[PDB]
Amino acid sequence: SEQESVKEFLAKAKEDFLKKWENPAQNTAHLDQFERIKTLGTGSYGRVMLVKHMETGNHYAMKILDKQKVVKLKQIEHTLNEKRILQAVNFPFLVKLEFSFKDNSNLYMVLEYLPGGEMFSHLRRIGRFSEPHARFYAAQIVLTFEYLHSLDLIYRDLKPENLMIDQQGYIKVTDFGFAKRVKGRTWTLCGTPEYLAPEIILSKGYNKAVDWWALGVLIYEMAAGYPPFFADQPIQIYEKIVSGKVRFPSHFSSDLKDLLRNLLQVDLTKRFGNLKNGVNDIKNHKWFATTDWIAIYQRKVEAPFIPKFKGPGDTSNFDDYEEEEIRVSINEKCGKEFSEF
Amino acid sequence: TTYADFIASGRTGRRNAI
Ligand SMILES: NC(=O)c1cccc2[nH]c(-c3ccc(O)cc3)nc12
Repeated sequence: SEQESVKEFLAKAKEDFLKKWENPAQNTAHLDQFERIKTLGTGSYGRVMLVKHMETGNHYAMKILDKQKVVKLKQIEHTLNEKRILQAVNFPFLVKLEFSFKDNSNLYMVLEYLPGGEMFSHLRRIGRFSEPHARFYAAQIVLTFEYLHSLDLIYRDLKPENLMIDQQGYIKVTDFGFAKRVKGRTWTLCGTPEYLAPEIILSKGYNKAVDWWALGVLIYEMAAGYPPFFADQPIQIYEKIVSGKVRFPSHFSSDLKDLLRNLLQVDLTKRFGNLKNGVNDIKNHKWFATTDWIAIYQRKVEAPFIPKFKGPGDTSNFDDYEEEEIRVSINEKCGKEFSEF
Repeated sequence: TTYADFIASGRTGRRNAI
Protein backbone atom coordinates (compact mmCIF):
# COMPACT_ATOMS: atom_id res chain seq x y z
CA SER A 1 0.00 0.00 0.00
CA GLU A 2 1.37 3.42 -1.16
CA GLN A 3 -0.01 5.21 1.96
CA GLU A 4 1.48 2.52 4.31
CA SER A 5 4.95 3.21 2.74
CA VAL A 6 4.78 6.99 3.49
CA LYS A 7 3.73 6.36 7.15
CA GLU A 8 6.65 3.88 7.72
CA PHE A 9 9.16 6.30 6.07
CA LEU A 10 7.91 9.25 8.23
CA ALA A 11 8.02 7.14 11.45
CA LYS A 12 11.68 6.15 10.76
CA ALA A 13 12.54 9.76 9.74
CA LYS A 14 11.09 11.13 13.04
CA GLU A 15 13.17 8.60 15.01
CA ASP A 16 16.35 9.59 13.08
CA PHE A 17 15.64 13.33 13.65
CA LEU A 18 14.90 13.06 17.44
CA LYS A 19 18.11 11.12 18.07
CA LYS A 20 20.33 13.71 16.27
CA TRP A 21 18.23 16.53 17.79
CA GLU A 22 18.85 15.19 21.35
CA ASN A 23 22.61 14.69 20.90
CA PRO A 24 23.85 17.09 18.15
CA ALA A 25 27.22 16.54 16.42
CA GLN A 26 29.85 19.18 17.37
CA ASN A 27 33.45 20.04 16.25
CA THR A 28 33.69 17.63 13.26
CA ALA A 29 36.43 19.60 11.38
CA HIS A 30 39.00 22.46 11.69
CA LEU A 31 39.62 25.71 9.68
CA ASP A 32 43.22 24.63 8.72
CA GLN A 33 41.65 21.69 6.71
CA PHE A 34 40.19 24.12 4.12
CA GLU A 35 41.31 26.47 1.36
CA ARG A 36 39.16 29.59 0.63
CA ILE A 37 38.22 30.02 -3.04
CA LYS A 38 35.65 32.89 -3.19
CA THR A 39 32.98 34.76 -1.13
CA LEU A 40 29.62 33.45 -2.43
CA GLY A 41 27.24 35.42 -0.21
CA THR A 42 27.20 38.17 2.42
CA GLY A 43 24.82 39.63 5.05
CA SER A 44 24.23 40.41 8.76
CA TYR A 45 24.72 36.66 9.64
CA GLY A 46 28.31 36.91 8.33
CA ARG A 47 29.28 35.31 4.99
CA VAL A 48 29.29 32.18 2.78
CA MET A 49 32.50 31.17 1.07
CA LEU A 50 33.32 28.50 -1.50
CA VAL A 51 35.99 26.30 0.22
CA LYS A 52 38.18 23.32 -0.82
CA HIS A 53 38.74 20.50 1.70
CA MET A 54 42.59 20.04 1.50
CA GLU A 55 42.76 16.20 1.95
CA THR A 56 39.96 15.27 -0.49
CA GLY A 57 39.94 18.20 -2.96
CA ASN A 58 36.14 18.34 -2.33
CA HIS A 59 34.37 21.75 -2.56
CA TYR A 60 31.91 23.04 0.08
CA ALA A 61 30.07 26.27 0.91
CA MET A 62 31.24 27.54 4.34
CA LYS A 63 28.96 29.86 6.29
CA ILE A 64 31.10 31.90 8.75
CA LEU A 65 29.42 33.81 11.62
CA ASP A 66 31.31 36.33 13.81
CA LYS A 67 30.39 35.35 17.46
CA GLN A 68 30.66 38.98 18.71
CA LYS A 69 28.30 40.27 15.96
CA VAL A 70 25.84 37.36 16.60
CA VAL A 71 25.68 38.35 20.33
CA LYS A 72 25.38 42.09 19.37
CA LEU A 73 22.52 41.41 16.90
CA LYS A 74 20.79 39.11 19.53
CA GLN A 75 20.93 36.12 17.15
CA ILE A 76 22.44 33.53 19.60
CA GLU A 77 19.25 31.34 19.83
CA HIS A 78 18.58 31.82 16.07
CA THR A 79 22.19 30.66 15.29
CA LEU A 80 22.18 27.68 17.67
CA ASN A 81 18.70 26.54 16.50
CA GLU A 82 19.68 26.89 12.81
CA LYS A 83 22.67 24.54 13.29
CA ARG A 84 20.91 22.10 15.66
CA ILE A 85 18.01 21.65 13.15
CA LEU A 86 20.28 21.35 10.09
CA GLN A 87 22.52 18.64 11.60
CA ALA A 88 19.35 16.63 12.62
CA VAL A 89 17.47 16.66 9.24
CA ASN A 90 17.89 14.34 6.20
CA PHE A 91 15.82 14.79 3.00
CA PRO A 92 16.91 15.03 -0.70
CA PHE A 93 15.69 18.67 -1.10
CA LEU A 94 17.36 19.96 2.07
CA VAL A 95 20.96 21.29 1.97
CA LYS A 96 23.33 18.96 3.87
CA LEU A 97 25.46 20.33 6.78
CA GLU A 98 28.74 18.36 6.20
CA PHE A 99 30.70 19.67 9.19
CA SER A 100 30.54 22.30 11.90
CA PHE A 101 33.13 23.84 14.29
CA LYS A 102 34.08 27.06 16.03
CA ASP A 103 37.29 28.95 16.93
CA ASN A 104 38.13 31.98 19.15
CA SER A 105 36.17 34.45 16.92
CA ASN A 106 33.89 32.44 14.56
CA LEU A 107 31.22 29.68 14.07
CA TYR A 108 31.53 27.55 10.93
CA MET A 109 28.91 25.59 9.01
CA VAL A 110 30.37 23.57 6.17
CA LEU A 111 27.54 22.86 3.76
CA GLU A 112 27.12 20.92 0.60
CA TYR A 113 28.05 23.21 -2.35
CA LEU A 114 25.30 24.06 -4.87
CA PRO A 115 27.06 25.32 -8.02
CA GLY A 116 23.79 26.04 -9.83
CA GLY A 117 23.28 29.12 -7.63
CA GLU A 118 20.00 30.59 -6.33
CA MET A 119 16.57 30.07 -7.99
CA PHE A 120 16.25 33.86 -7.45
CA SER A 121 18.90 34.67 -10.16
CA HIS A 122 17.51 32.14 -12.68
CA LEU A 123 13.94 33.41 -12.14
CA ARG A 124 14.87 37.12 -12.56
CA ARG A 125 17.00 36.28 -15.66
CA ILE A 126 14.30 34.18 -17.41
CA GLY A 127 11.54 36.55 -16.20
CA ARG A 128 8.97 33.83 -15.38
CA PHE A 129 8.94 29.99 -15.45
CA SER A 130 6.39 28.05 -17.53
CA GLU A 131 3.76 26.05 -15.55
CA PRO A 132 5.44 22.56 -15.96
CA HIS A 133 8.82 24.22 -14.92
CA ALA A 134 7.17 25.94 -11.88
CA ARG A 135 5.34 22.62 -11.13
CA PHE A 136 8.58 20.64 -10.93
CA TYR A 137 10.09 23.03 -8.28
CA ALA A 138 6.69 23.32 -6.43
CA ALA A 139 6.42 19.45 -6.14
CA GLN A 140 9.84 19.27 -4.38
CA ILE A 141 8.71 21.96 -1.94
CA VAL A 142 5.47 20.03 -1.20
CA LEU A 143 7.46 16.85 -0.36
CA THR A 144 9.99 18.88 1.73
CA PHE A 145 7.18 20.57 3.79
CA GLU A 146 5.47 17.18 4.21
CA TYR A 147 8.82 15.89 5.66
CA LEU A 148 9.52 19.04 7.86
CA HIS A 149 5.95 19.30 9.18
CA SER A 150 5.96 15.56 10.15
CA LEU A 151 8.93 16.44 12.40
CA ASP A 152 6.93 19.37 13.94
CA LEU A 153 9.18 21.79 12.07
CA ILE A 154 7.93 25.06 10.50
CA TYR A 155 10.23 26.57 7.82
CA ARG A 156 9.06 30.26 7.89
CA ASP A 157 11.29 31.72 5.16
CA LEU A 158 10.24 30.20 1.83
CA LYS A 159 11.28 32.38 -1.13
CA PRO A 160 13.35 31.97 -4.36
CA GLU A 161 16.35 33.48 -2.39
CA ASN A 162 16.34 30.34 -0.08
CA LEU A 163 16.27 27.81 -2.89
CA MET A 164 19.25 26.68 -4.88
CA ILE A 165 19.68 24.49 -7.95
CA ASP A 166 21.99 21.47 -7.83
CA GLN A 167 23.95 19.74 -10.66
CA GLN A 168 20.88 17.58 -11.59
CA GLY A 169 18.65 20.68 -11.85
CA TYR A 170 16.86 19.66 -8.61
CA ILE A 171 16.29 22.22 -5.84
CA LYS A 172 17.56 22.51 -2.29
CA VAL A 173 16.07 24.51 0.53
CA THR A 174 18.92 26.43 2.25
CA ASP A 175 18.52 28.99 5.11
CA PHE A 176 17.37 27.31 8.35
CA GLY A 177 17.64 30.55 10.37
CA PHE A 178 13.85 30.89 10.72
CA ALA A 179 13.09 27.13 11.02
CA LYS A 180 11.42 26.19 14.34
CA ARG A 181 10.21 23.17 16.35
CA VAL A 182 6.46 23.88 16.83
CA LYS A 183 4.20 21.24 18.46
CA GLY A 184 1.15 23.57 18.75
CA ARG A 185 1.45 27.32 18.06
CA THR A 186 3.99 30.12 17.63
CA TRP A 187 3.69 33.96 17.75
CA THR A 188 7.10 35.31 16.57
CA LEU A 189 7.07 38.01 13.87
CA CYS A 190 9.46 36.57 11.27
CA GLY A 191 9.84 35.84 7.54
CA THR A 192 10.03 38.03 4.41
CA PRO A 193 7.21 40.61 3.85
CA GLU A 194 6.02 39.36 0.39
CA TYR A 195 5.84 35.79 1.74
CA LEU A 196 4.07 36.49 5.06
CA ALA A 197 0.70 34.76 5.75
CA PRO A 198 -2.07 37.25 6.85
CA GLU A 199 -2.18 35.68 10.39
CA ILE A 200 1.53 36.58 10.97
CA ILE A 201 0.89 40.22 9.78
CA LEU A 202 -2.25 40.30 11.99
CA SER A 203 -0.12 39.28 15.05
CA LYS A 204 -2.13 36.07 15.59
CA GLY A 205 -0.91 32.75 17.00
CA TYR A 206 0.04 30.61 14.02
CA ASN A 207 1.17 27.18 12.83
CA LYS A 208 2.59 25.21 9.83
CA ALA A 209 -0.26 26.60 7.58
CA VAL A 210 1.96 29.74 7.14
CA ASP A 211 4.29 27.48 5.02
CA TRP A 212 1.43 26.44 2.70
CA TRP A 213 0.48 30.15 2.20
CA ALA A 214 4.22 30.83 1.38
CA LEU A 215 4.08 27.94 -1.15
CA GLY A 216 1.15 29.80 -2.81
CA VAL A 217 3.32 32.96 -2.98
CA LEU A 218 6.32 30.99 -4.39
CA ILE A 219 4.18 29.27 -7.10
CA TYR A 220 2.62 32.60 -8.04
CA GLU A 221 6.11 34.30 -8.27
CA MET A 222 7.60 31.41 -10.27
CA ALA A 223 4.69 31.41 -12.76
CA ALA A 224 4.10 35.21 -13.10
CA GLY A 225 7.67 36.50 -12.61
CA TYR A 226 6.54 38.83 -9.79
CA PRO A 227 4.88 38.11 -6.34
CA PRO A 228 1.04 38.34 -5.83
CA PHE A 229 1.54 41.19 -3.28
CA PHE A 230 4.17 43.86 -3.93
CA ALA A 231 4.68 47.57 -3.14
CA ASP A 232 7.58 49.96 -2.37
CA GLN A 233 7.44 49.53 1.44
CA PRO A 234 6.64 46.46 3.67
CA ILE A 235 3.60 48.28 5.26
CA GLN A 236 1.95 48.64 1.80
CA ILE A 237 2.73 44.95 1.07
CA TYR A 238 0.98 43.85 4.35
CA GLU A 239 -2.23 45.83 3.51
CA LYS A 240 -2.46 43.93 0.18
CA ILE A 241 -1.94 40.54 1.95
CA VAL A 242 -4.71 41.17 4.55
CA SER A 243 -7.05 42.44 1.77
CA GLY A 244 -6.39 39.09 0.02
CA LYS A 245 -7.54 40.42 -3.38
CA VAL A 246 -5.30 38.43 -5.75
CA ARG A 247 -5.15 39.21 -9.49
CA PHE A 248 -3.81 36.45 -11.74
CA PRO A 249 -2.00 37.03 -15.09
CA SER A 250 -4.21 36.07 -18.13
CA HIS A 251 -1.68 33.32 -19.09
CA PHE A 252 -2.33 31.45 -15.73
CA SER A 253 -4.27 28.18 -16.42
CA SER A 254 -7.59 27.54 -14.58
CA ASP A 255 -6.00 24.64 -12.59
CA LEU A 256 -3.21 27.05 -11.49
CA LYS A 257 -5.61 29.87 -10.35
CA ASP A 258 -7.76 27.29 -8.48
CA LEU A 259 -4.76 25.84 -6.55
CA LEU A 260 -3.54 29.41 -5.84
CA ARG A 261 -6.98 30.52 -4.52
CA ASN A 262 -6.81 27.48 -2.15
CA LEU A 263 -3.24 28.23 -0.93
CA LEU A 264 -3.60 32.06 -0.91
CA GLN A 265 -6.58 31.49 1.45
CA VAL A 266 -6.97 34.03 4.34
CA ASP A 267 -9.35 31.61 6.17
CA LEU A 268 -7.39 28.94 8.04
CA THR A 269 -10.31 26.48 7.96
CA LYS A 270 -10.28 26.54 4.10
CA ARG A 271 -6.51 26.79 3.22
CA PHE A 272 -5.04 23.71 1.44
CA GLY A 273 -2.46 21.85 3.55
CA ASN A 274 -4.38 22.82 6.76
CA LEU A 275 -7.61 20.79 6.19
CA LYS A 276 -8.65 17.20 7.19
CA ASN A 277 -6.72 15.41 4.33
CA GLY A 278 -3.64 17.61 5.04
CA VAL A 279 -0.93 17.55 2.31
CA ASN A 280 -3.08 15.25 0.05
CA ASP A 281 -5.39 18.21 -0.87
CA ILE A 282 -2.36 19.75 -2.61
CA LYS A 283 -0.82 16.50 -3.92
CA ASN A 284 -4.11 15.39 -5.50
CA HIS A 285 -5.01 18.84 -6.95
CA LYS A 286 -5.61 18.99 -10.76
CA TRP A 287 -2.55 21.22 -11.30
CA PHE A 288 -0.33 18.36 -9.99
CA ALA A 289 -2.18 15.55 -11.91
CA THR A 290 0.82 14.83 -14.22
CA THR A 291 3.17 14.84 -11.16
CA ASP A 292 4.64 11.43 -10.30
CA TRP A 293 5.43 12.15 -6.58
CA ILE A 294 7.63 9.02 -6.13
CA ALA A 295 9.62 9.81 -9.32
CA ILE A 296 10.23 13.42 -8.05
CA TYR A 297 11.34 12.14 -4.58
CA GLN A 298 13.58 9.43 -6.24
CA ARG A 299 14.94 12.17 -8.57
CA LYS A 300 14.00 10.09 -11.69
CA VAL A 301 12.15 13.02 -13.42
CA GLU A 302 14.15 14.93 -16.06
CA ALA A 303 14.64 18.46 -14.70
CA PRO A 304 13.26 21.24 -17.02
CA PHE A 305 16.50 23.22 -16.61
CA ILE A 306 20.03 21.92 -15.90
CA PRO A 307 22.63 24.64 -15.06
CA LYS A 308 25.86 24.98 -17.09
CA PHE A 309 28.32 22.49 -15.48
CA LYS A 310 31.98 23.59 -15.67
CA GLY A 311 33.83 21.81 -12.86
CA PRO A 312 32.94 20.84 -9.25
CA GLY A 313 34.17 24.19 -7.84
CA ASP A 314 32.77 26.34 -10.70
CA THR A 315 31.44 29.78 -9.44
CA SER A 316 29.85 31.27 -12.65
CA ASN A 317 26.30 31.21 -11.07
CA PHE A 318 27.25 33.52 -8.15
CA ASP A 319 27.66 37.30 -7.84
CA ASP A 320 31.08 38.82 -6.96
CA TYR A 321 31.58 40.26 -3.44
CA GLU A 322 34.40 42.10 -1.70
CA GLU A 323 36.98 39.54 -0.49
CA GLU A 324 37.31 40.28 3.21
CA GLU A 325 39.86 38.80 5.62
CA ILE A 326 38.99 36.01 8.07
CA ARG A 327 40.34 37.31 11.36
CA VAL A 328 40.71 34.86 14.26
CA SER A 329 41.32 36.60 17.61
CA ILE A 330 44.07 35.46 20.02
CA ASN A 331 41.33 35.71 22.72
CA GLU A 332 38.31 33.35 22.97
CA LYS A 333 35.15 35.40 22.39
CA CYS A 334 31.61 34.49 23.61
CA GLY A 335 32.64 31.03 24.92
CA LYS A 336 29.62 30.48 27.21
CA GLU A 337 26.90 31.67 24.71
CA PHE A 338 28.02 29.24 21.95
CA SER A 339 28.91 26.28 24.21
CA GLU A 340 26.51 23.83 22.42
CA PHE A 341 27.61 24.77 18.81
CA THR B 1 1.18 46.52 -16.72
CA THR B 2 1.69 44.57 -13.45
CA TYR B 3 5.28 43.48 -14.43
CA ALA B 4 6.15 47.13 -15.30
CA ASP B 5 4.91 48.34 -11.86
CA PHE B 6 7.10 45.59 -10.20
CA ILE B 7 10.23 46.24 -12.40
CA ALA B 8 10.16 50.00 -11.83
CA SER B 9 9.75 49.35 -8.05
CA GLY B 10 12.49 49.09 -5.42
CA ARG B 11 11.79 45.42 -4.54
CA THR B 12 13.14 43.45 -7.55
CA GLY B 13 16.39 42.51 -5.76
CA ARG B 14 17.03 39.85 -3.05
CA ARG B 15 14.67 40.49 -0.15
CA ASN B 16 15.72 40.44 3.50
CA ALA B 17 13.79 38.79 6.30
CA ILE B 18 12.23 41.26 8.79
N1 LIG C 1 25.19 25.76 -0.17
C1 LIG C 1 25.63 26.70 -1.03
O1 LIG C 1 26.20 26.42 -2.09
C2 LIG C 1 25.45 28.14 -0.64
C3 LIG C 1 25.94 29.14 -1.48
C4 LIG C 1 25.69 30.48 -1.21
C5 LIG C 1 24.98 30.85 -0.09
C6 LIG C 1 24.52 29.84 0.76
N2 LIG C 1 23.80 29.91 1.95
C7 LIG C 1 23.63 28.63 2.40
C8 LIG C 1 22.96 28.31 3.68
C9 LIG C 1 22.62 27.00 3.99
C10 LIG C 1 22.04 26.68 5.21
C11 LIG C 1 21.79 27.68 6.14
O2 LIG C 1 21.20 27.34 7.33
C12 LIG C 1 22.12 28.99 5.85
C13 LIG C 1 22.69 29.31 4.62
N3 LIG C 1 24.17 27.73 1.58
C14 LIG C 1 24.74 28.45 0.53
